[PDB]
Amino acid sequence: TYIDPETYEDPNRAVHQFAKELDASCIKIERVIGAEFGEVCSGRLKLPGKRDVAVAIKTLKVGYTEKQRRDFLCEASIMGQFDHPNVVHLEGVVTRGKPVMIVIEFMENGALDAFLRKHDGQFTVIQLVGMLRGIAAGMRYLADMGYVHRDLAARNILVNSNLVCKVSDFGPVRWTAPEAIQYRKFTSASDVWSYGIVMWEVMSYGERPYWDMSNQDVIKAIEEGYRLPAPMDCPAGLHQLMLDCWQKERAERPKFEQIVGILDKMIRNPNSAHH
Ligand SMILES: Cc1ccc(C(=O)Nc2cccc(C(F)(F)F)c2)cc1Nc1cncc(C(N)=O)c1
Repeated sequence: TYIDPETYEDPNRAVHQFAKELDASCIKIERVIGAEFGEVCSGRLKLPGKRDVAVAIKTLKVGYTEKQRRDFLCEASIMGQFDHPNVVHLEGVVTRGKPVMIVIEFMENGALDAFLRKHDGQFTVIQLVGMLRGIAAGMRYLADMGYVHRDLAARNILVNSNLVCKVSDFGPVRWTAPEAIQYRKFTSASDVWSYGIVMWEVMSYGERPYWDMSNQDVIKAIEEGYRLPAPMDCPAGLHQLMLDCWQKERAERPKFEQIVGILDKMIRNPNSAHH
Protein backbone atom coordinates (compact mmCIF):
# COMPACT_ATOMS: atom_id res chain seq x y z
CA THR A 1 0.00 0.00 0.00
CA TYR A 2 0.95 3.63 -0.68
CA ILE A 3 2.18 5.69 2.29
CA ASP A 4 1.88 9.49 2.20
CA PRO A 5 5.51 10.59 2.91
CA GLU A 6 4.05 13.61 4.75
CA THR A 7 2.72 11.39 7.55
CA TYR A 8 6.43 10.96 8.35
CA GLU A 9 7.81 13.18 11.14
CA ASP A 10 11.01 13.60 9.09
CA PRO A 11 10.55 13.89 5.28
CA ASN A 12 14.11 12.62 4.64
CA ARG A 13 13.27 9.25 6.22
CA ALA A 14 10.70 8.66 3.48
CA VAL A 15 13.34 9.52 0.87
CA HIS A 16 15.82 6.97 2.27
CA GLN A 17 13.12 4.26 2.65
CA PHE A 18 11.69 4.37 -0.90
CA ALA A 19 14.55 5.79 -3.01
CA LYS A 20 17.94 4.15 -3.60
CA GLU A 21 20.93 6.48 -3.11
CA LEU A 22 23.01 6.47 -6.30
CA ASP A 23 26.71 7.15 -6.80
CA ALA A 24 27.07 10.45 -8.67
CA SER A 25 30.10 9.27 -10.68
CA CYS A 26 27.88 6.45 -12.17
CA ILE A 27 25.54 9.07 -13.67
CA LYS A 28 26.28 10.76 -17.01
CA ILE A 29 24.30 13.87 -18.07
CA GLU A 30 24.22 14.17 -21.90
CA ARG A 31 21.66 16.79 -23.02
CA VAL A 32 19.14 19.20 -21.51
CA ILE A 33 15.55 18.21 -22.33
CA GLY A 34 13.55 20.44 -19.97
CA ALA A 35 13.70 23.48 -17.67
CA GLU A 36 10.86 23.27 -11.73
CA PHE A 37 13.67 23.05 -9.14
CA GLY A 38 16.20 22.79 -11.99
CA GLU A 39 16.99 21.34 -15.39
CA VAL A 40 15.79 18.01 -16.78
CA CYS A 41 18.39 16.11 -18.76
CA SER A 42 18.74 12.79 -20.49
CA GLY A 43 21.79 10.65 -19.81
CA ARG A 44 23.00 7.27 -18.69
CA LEU A 45 23.36 5.29 -15.46
CA LYS A 46 26.08 2.70 -14.85
CA LEU A 47 24.99 -0.60 -13.35
CA PRO A 48 27.57 -3.11 -12.00
CA GLY A 49 28.17 -5.83 -14.64
CA LYS A 50 25.17 -4.77 -16.72
CA ARG A 51 25.14 -2.41 -19.73
CA ASP A 52 24.40 1.29 -19.07
CA VAL A 53 20.75 2.31 -19.07
CA ALA A 54 19.20 5.45 -20.51
CA VAL A 55 17.80 7.69 -17.82
CA ALA A 56 16.09 11.03 -17.38
CA ILE A 57 17.79 13.15 -14.74
CA LYS A 58 15.93 15.85 -12.83
CA THR A 59 18.42 18.23 -11.21
CA LEU A 60 18.12 20.48 -8.19
CA LYS A 61 19.67 23.80 -9.24
CA VAL A 62 22.35 25.04 -6.80
CA GLY A 63 21.50 27.72 -4.21
CA TYR A 64 18.53 25.80 -2.83
CA THR A 65 17.51 25.84 0.83
CA GLU A 66 16.99 22.80 3.10
CA LYS A 67 13.25 23.42 2.58
CA GLN A 68 13.53 23.39 -1.24
CA ARG A 69 15.49 20.14 -1.20
CA ARG A 70 12.73 18.52 0.91
CA ASP A 71 9.95 19.33 -1.58
CA PHE A 72 12.07 18.30 -4.57
CA LEU A 73 12.89 14.93 -3.01
CA CYS A 74 9.27 14.27 -1.91
CA GLU A 75 8.68 13.21 -5.53
CA ALA A 76 11.17 10.33 -5.21
CA SER A 77 9.51 9.23 -1.94
CA ILE A 78 6.24 8.98 -3.88
CA MET A 79 7.57 7.46 -7.15
CA GLY A 80 9.80 4.85 -5.49
CA GLN A 81 6.83 3.17 -3.81
CA PHE A 82 5.58 1.96 -7.23
CA ASP A 83 6.50 -0.98 -9.45
CA HIS A 84 4.30 -1.42 -12.52
CA PRO A 85 5.17 -1.44 -16.26
CA ASN A 86 2.74 1.47 -16.89
CA VAL A 87 4.00 3.71 -14.10
CA VAL A 88 7.28 5.56 -14.63
CA HIS A 89 10.15 3.87 -12.74
CA LEU A 90 12.50 5.57 -10.30
CA GLU A 91 16.11 4.43 -10.61
CA GLY A 92 17.17 6.37 -7.52
CA VAL A 93 18.42 9.65 -6.08
CA VAL A 94 21.47 11.70 -5.07
CA THR A 95 20.58 13.51 -1.84
CA ARG A 96 23.84 14.59 -0.14
CA GLY A 97 27.49 15.21 -0.92
CA LYS A 98 26.94 15.64 -4.66
CA PRO A 99 24.62 17.72 -6.86
CA VAL A 100 21.07 16.69 -5.92
CA MET A 101 19.23 14.56 -8.48
CA ILE A 102 16.22 12.37 -9.16
CA VAL A 103 17.04 9.63 -11.69
CA ILE A 104 14.17 8.13 -13.70
CA GLU A 105 13.73 5.67 -16.59
CA PHE A 106 14.10 7.49 -19.88
CA MET A 107 11.01 7.84 -22.01
CA GLU A 108 12.19 8.68 -25.52
CA ASN A 109 8.93 10.04 -26.96
CA GLY A 110 8.29 12.37 -24.01
CA ALA A 111 4.81 13.61 -23.06
CA LEU A 112 1.91 11.90 -24.79
CA ASP A 113 0.01 15.09 -25.72
CA ALA A 114 2.96 16.66 -27.62
CA PHE A 115 3.81 13.27 -29.14
CA LEU A 116 0.30 12.84 -30.54
CA ARG A 117 0.17 16.41 -31.92
CA LYS A 118 3.43 15.71 -33.73
CA HIS A 119 2.03 12.42 -35.12
CA ASP A 120 -1.50 13.63 -35.87
CA GLY A 121 -3.49 10.96 -37.75
CA GLN A 122 -0.72 8.34 -37.80
CA PHE A 123 -2.05 5.76 -35.38
CA THR A 124 -4.76 3.20 -35.92
CA VAL A 125 -7.67 2.80 -33.51
CA ILE A 126 -6.12 -0.40 -32.13
CA GLN A 127 -2.80 1.44 -31.48
CA LEU A 128 -4.56 4.34 -29.73
CA VAL A 129 -6.62 1.87 -27.70
CA GLY A 130 -3.40 0.04 -26.71
CA MET A 131 -2.07 3.37 -25.41
CA LEU A 132 -5.24 3.99 -23.37
CA ARG A 133 -5.14 0.38 -22.11
CA GLY A 134 -1.59 0.96 -20.80
CA ILE A 135 -2.63 4.19 -19.02
CA ALA A 136 -5.69 2.41 -17.53
CA ALA A 137 -3.52 -0.47 -16.28
CA GLY A 138 -1.16 2.00 -14.64
CA MET A 139 -4.10 3.75 -12.96
CA ARG A 140 -5.64 0.41 -11.89
CA TYR A 141 -2.33 -0.36 -10.17
CA LEU A 142 -2.18 3.09 -8.50
CA ALA A 143 -5.83 2.99 -7.40
CA ASP A 144 -5.31 -0.46 -5.83
CA MET A 145 -2.28 0.91 -3.93
CA GLY A 146 -4.51 3.68 -2.56
CA TYR A 147 -2.77 6.42 -4.59
CA VAL A 148 -4.92 9.25 -6.00
CA HIS A 149 -3.10 11.01 -8.86
CA ARG A 150 -5.13 14.28 -8.93
CA ASP A 151 -3.64 15.58 -12.19
CA LEU A 152 -4.18 12.79 -14.70
CA ALA A 153 -3.75 14.42 -18.14
CA ALA A 154 -2.08 13.42 -21.43
CA ARG A 155 0.71 15.93 -20.63
CA ASN A 156 1.37 13.74 -17.57
CA ILE A 157 1.75 10.51 -19.58
CA LEU A 158 5.20 9.58 -20.90
CA VAL A 159 5.82 7.47 -24.02
CA ASN A 160 8.81 5.22 -24.81
CA SER A 161 10.20 4.09 -28.20
CA ASN A 162 7.78 1.14 -28.24
CA LEU A 163 4.75 3.42 -27.71
CA VAL A 164 4.25 2.09 -24.19
CA CYS A 165 2.47 4.72 -22.08
CA LYS A 166 3.29 5.29 -18.43
CA VAL A 167 1.65 7.36 -15.71
CA SER A 168 3.83 10.27 -14.56
CA ASP A 169 3.39 13.77 -13.05
CA PHE A 170 5.13 17.03 -14.01
CA GLY A 171 3.63 19.04 -11.10
CA PRO A 172 -6.39 22.01 -14.09
CA VAL A 173 -10.12 22.57 -14.11
CA ARG A 174 -10.76 20.95 -17.48
CA TRP A 175 -9.26 17.59 -16.39
CA THR A 176 -10.91 17.59 -12.93
CA ALA A 177 -14.22 15.99 -11.76
CA PRO A 178 -16.87 18.53 -10.59
CA GLU A 179 -16.85 17.19 -6.99
CA ALA A 180 -13.09 17.69 -6.82
CA ILE A 181 -13.23 21.23 -8.30
CA GLN A 182 -16.05 22.32 -6.00
CA TYR A 183 -15.69 20.32 -2.79
CA ARG A 184 -12.05 19.20 -3.09
CA LYS A 185 -13.17 15.55 -3.11
CA PHE A 186 -10.23 13.87 -4.86
CA THR A 187 -10.58 10.07 -5.13
CA SER A 188 -9.79 7.33 -7.67
CA ALA A 189 -13.33 8.06 -8.95
CA SER A 190 -12.31 11.65 -9.75
CA ASP A 191 -9.19 10.21 -11.46
CA VAL A 192 -11.61 8.18 -13.62
CA TRP A 193 -13.20 11.45 -14.79
CA SER A 194 -9.68 12.72 -15.65
CA TYR A 195 -8.99 9.47 -17.47
CA GLY A 196 -12.08 10.09 -19.66
CA ILE A 197 -10.52 13.44 -20.56
CA VAL A 198 -7.22 11.65 -21.38
CA MET A 199 -9.20 9.26 -23.65
CA TRP A 200 -10.53 12.32 -25.50
CA GLU A 201 -7.07 13.92 -25.75
CA VAL A 202 -5.68 10.69 -27.22
CA MET A 203 -8.45 10.12 -29.78
CA SER A 204 -8.12 13.74 -30.88
CA TYR A 205 -4.28 13.59 -31.09
CA GLY A 206 -3.53 16.07 -28.32
CA GLU A 207 -6.26 18.69 -28.90
CA ARG A 208 -6.97 20.91 -25.85
CA PRO A 209 -10.03 19.69 -23.92
CA TYR A 210 -12.91 22.16 -24.52
CA TRP A 211 -10.61 24.07 -26.91
CA ASP A 212 -10.66 27.81 -26.11
CA MET A 213 -13.46 27.77 -23.52
CA SER A 214 -12.59 29.57 -20.29
CA ASN A 215 -12.39 27.57 -17.07
CA GLN A 216 -15.62 29.16 -15.81
CA ASP A 217 -17.38 28.33 -19.10
CA VAL A 218 -16.15 24.71 -18.92
CA ILE A 219 -17.58 24.35 -15.36
CA LYS A 220 -20.93 25.89 -16.40
CA ALA A 221 -21.25 23.77 -19.54
CA ILE A 222 -20.47 20.59 -17.58
CA GLU A 223 -23.10 21.56 -14.96
CA GLU A 224 -25.66 22.08 -17.75
CA GLY A 225 -24.95 18.55 -19.06
CA TYR A 226 -22.53 19.39 -21.88
CA ARG A 227 -20.07 16.63 -22.74
CA LEU A 228 -17.29 16.65 -25.34
CA PRO A 229 -18.25 14.88 -28.61
CA ALA A 230 -16.51 11.88 -30.23
CA PRO A 231 -13.29 13.01 -31.96
CA MET A 232 -12.89 12.45 -35.71
CA ASP A 233 -12.62 8.71 -36.48
CA CYS A 234 -13.33 7.85 -32.82
CA PRO A 235 -15.58 4.75 -32.56
CA ALA A 236 -18.94 5.24 -30.79
CA GLY A 237 -18.22 2.69 -28.01
CA LEU A 238 -14.98 4.42 -27.06
CA HIS A 239 -16.81 7.73 -26.84
CA GLN A 240 -19.56 6.00 -24.82
CA LEU A 241 -16.89 4.96 -22.32
CA MET A 242 -15.73 8.58 -22.15
CA LEU A 243 -19.35 9.54 -21.37
CA ASP A 244 -19.39 6.90 -18.59
CA CYS A 245 -16.20 8.34 -17.04
CA TRP A 246 -17.96 11.73 -17.08
CA GLN A 247 -21.02 10.75 -15.05
CA LYS A 248 -21.91 13.52 -12.61
CA GLU A 249 -22.45 10.93 -9.86
CA ARG A 250 -18.99 9.52 -9.16
CA ALA A 251 -20.38 6.19 -7.93
CA GLU A 252 -21.74 5.66 -11.48
CA ARG A 253 -18.32 5.99 -13.15
CA PRO A 254 -16.52 2.73 -14.06
CA LYS A 255 -13.56 1.51 -12.01
CA PHE A 256 -10.16 1.26 -13.69
CA GLU A 257 -10.38 -2.56 -13.62
CA GLN A 258 -13.64 -2.27 -15.63
CA ILE A 259 -11.99 0.25 -17.97
CA VAL A 260 -9.10 -2.14 -18.71
CA GLY A 261 -11.65 -4.96 -19.27
CA ILE A 262 -13.60 -2.84 -21.77
CA LEU A 263 -10.49 -1.77 -23.70
CA ASP A 264 -9.25 -5.40 -23.80
CA LYS A 265 -12.55 -6.38 -25.48
CA MET A 266 -11.96 -3.63 -28.02
CA ILE A 267 -8.39 -4.84 -28.73
CA ARG A 268 -9.70 -8.43 -29.01
CA ASN A 269 -12.65 -7.56 -31.28
CA PRO A 270 -12.04 -4.10 -32.88
CA ASN A 271 -15.63 -4.08 -34.24
CA SER A 272 -17.09 -3.98 -30.70
CA ALA A 273 -15.69 -0.43 -30.36
CA HIS A 274 -18.47 0.87 -32.64
CA HIS A 275 -21.26 -0.71 -30.54
C1 LIG B 1 11.99 14.20 -15.87
C2 LIG B 1 10.78 13.60 -15.15
C3 LIG B 1 10.17 14.37 -14.15
C4 LIG B 1 9.06 13.90 -13.44
C5 LIG B 1 8.57 12.63 -13.74
C6 LIG B 1 7.35 12.03 -13.00
O1 LIG B 1 6.59 11.29 -13.63
N1 LIG B 1 7.22 12.34 -11.69
C7 LIG B 1 6.23 11.94 -10.85
C8 LIG B 1 5.90 12.74 -9.76
C9 LIG B 1 4.90 12.37 -8.86
C10 LIG B 1 4.20 11.18 -9.05
C11 LIG B 1 4.52 10.36 -10.14
C12 LIG B 1 3.76 9.04 -10.39
F1 LIG B 1 4.63 8.04 -10.58
F2 LIG B 1 3.03 9.18 -11.51
F3 LIG B 1 2.91 8.76 -9.39
C13 LIG B 1 5.52 10.75 -11.03
C14 LIG B 1 9.18 11.87 -14.75
C15 LIG B 1 10.28 12.34 -15.48
N2 LIG B 1 10.82 11.52 -16.42
C16 LIG B 1 11.02 11.71 -17.75
C17 LIG B 1 11.49 10.64 -18.54
N3 LIG B 1 11.71 10.78 -19.85
C18 LIG B 1 11.48 11.94 -20.47
C19 LIG B 1 11.01 13.06 -19.77
C20 LIG B 1 10.73 14.42 -20.45
N4 LIG B 1 10.76 14.44 -21.79
O2 LIG B 1 10.48 15.42 -19.78
C21 LIG B 1 10.77 12.94 -18.39
